Amino acid sequence: GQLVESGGGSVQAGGSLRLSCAASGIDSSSYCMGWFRQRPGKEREGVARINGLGGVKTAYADSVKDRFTISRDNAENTVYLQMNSLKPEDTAIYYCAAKFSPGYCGGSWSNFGYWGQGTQVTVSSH
Amino acid sequence: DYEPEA
Repeated sequence: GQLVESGGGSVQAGGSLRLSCAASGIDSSSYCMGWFRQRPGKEREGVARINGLGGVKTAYADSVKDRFTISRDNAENTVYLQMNSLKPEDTAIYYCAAKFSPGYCGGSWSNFGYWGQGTQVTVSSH
Repeated sequence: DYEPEA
């Protein structure tokens, strides 16, 4: 079980970035997959999650609802975070994560077990 | 398909 984020970069307020999370070892279509972030000098917090067992339902932190979309491409064993309407406040290291076992997320950010190394997302204003 | 909320 290994997760690797890519797609990070340094963009301008109002813009978009699409992060990818490539899973290895585990089959991400089976697992509750999530994105978390650690904003500068802040503790890690949940951002989005999508059910396992081939589910399509998702949940979001209030701060990102309607701006960010998590999705999974089961044929690529890859999870995406489409980040639109970016704000400087979204600047953070973003981490991909999976719960320990195939199944549904169960309505919580708890019990995430596999973590990527993270990818930097910087959003700047004038 | 009765998937629970995530």
